[PDB]
Amino acid sequence: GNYNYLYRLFRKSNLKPFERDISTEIYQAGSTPCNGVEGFNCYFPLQSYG
Amino acid sequence: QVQLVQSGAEVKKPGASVKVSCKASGYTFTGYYMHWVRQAPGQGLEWMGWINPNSGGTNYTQMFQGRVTMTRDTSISTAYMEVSRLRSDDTAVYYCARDRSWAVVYYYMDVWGKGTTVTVSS
Amino acid sequence: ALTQPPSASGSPGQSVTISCTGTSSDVGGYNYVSWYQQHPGKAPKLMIYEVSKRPSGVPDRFSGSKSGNTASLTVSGLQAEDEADYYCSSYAGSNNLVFGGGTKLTVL
Ligand SMILES: *[C@@H]1O[C@H](CO)[C@@H](O[C@@H]2O[C@H](CO)[C@@H](O)[C@H](O)[C@H]2NC(C)=O)[C@H](O)[C@H]1NC(C)=O
Ligand SMILES: *[C@@H]1O[C@H](CO)[C@@H](O[C@@H]2O[C@H](CO)[C@@H](O)[C@H](O)[C@H]2NC(C)=O)[C@H](O)[C@H]1NC(C)=O
Repeated sequence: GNYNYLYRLFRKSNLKPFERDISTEIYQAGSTPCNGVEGFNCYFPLQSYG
Repeated sequence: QVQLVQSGAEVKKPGASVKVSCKASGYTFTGYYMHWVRQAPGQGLEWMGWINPNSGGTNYTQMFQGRVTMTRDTSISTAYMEVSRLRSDDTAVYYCARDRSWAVVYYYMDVWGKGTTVTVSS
Repeated sequence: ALTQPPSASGSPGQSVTISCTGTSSDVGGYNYVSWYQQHPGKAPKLMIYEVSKRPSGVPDRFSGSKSGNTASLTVSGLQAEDEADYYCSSYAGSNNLVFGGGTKLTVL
């Protein structure tokens, strides 16, 4: 186990110093946006370490 | 080991429900998306949907949205697929599959379970 | 669904091909088309993952590429190891994946 510890994998732009991006807003496809659905395109930004 | 451990075969009364469980092993359970595909013994193969152990989001086809739900269980590194109404048209071997894609949801389905045979009788 | 020819024939050491006639929509411009090799009584494995790419452990005898609307993978120098049916797959828009009907590779 120990899947509690997450880390952000994809973001639209690099962080400012001491930034805290708590939002799990879905990443941008490059194509037309995905207004709240995962899949092919607009993937989920977080990722569990394991 | 990337072998998926899949639950035993189950027989169900028609119209009722059934749940299928696949236990991941060896690989990292978190990011790797897990699809669910059915193969009727007649012919062909069809795709229902996927669950991801990272976020828990679902998606389905139109043929199964509102008729079948899926869920995860990160404690035992397993994901469950639930069917609400086991119709006689749904006698099939249900396969759980992993994608090559690491944390993205491309449909590159590589390693498959040994086959949980689902039988609907009357 | 994706239409597909039902069968193909050959002999060990020959070269044959298989295809599935999907539309220009949902196959041609909508990439990530993949094929799978399925023996009866056992789980299948991905055999071409991209439109033209082989996963690790794939033998060199297998090759495929989309061609306009249709897609096709051909096998040369076959043996008794390839007596299985072959299913193709495409994204087909908005998380609604579809498989083909499946063609059976036969060897004399
Ligand atoms: C995601 O996009 C869909 C498609 O536009 C949205 O559904 C529409 O929502 C508006 C306002 O909520 C309604 O006026 C339309 O009738 C809806 N159309 C359909 C076909 O449902 C949906 O609301 C969006 N969801 C989010 C969370 O942004
Ligand atoms: C799976 O993803 C698809 C792709 O966006 C979703 O389909 C759209 O969903 C919105 C919101 O319900 C609708 O307004 C659109 O009309 C849908 N489009 C199509 C082509 O179906 C679908 O809702 C997602 N399913 C789940 C369970 O999340």
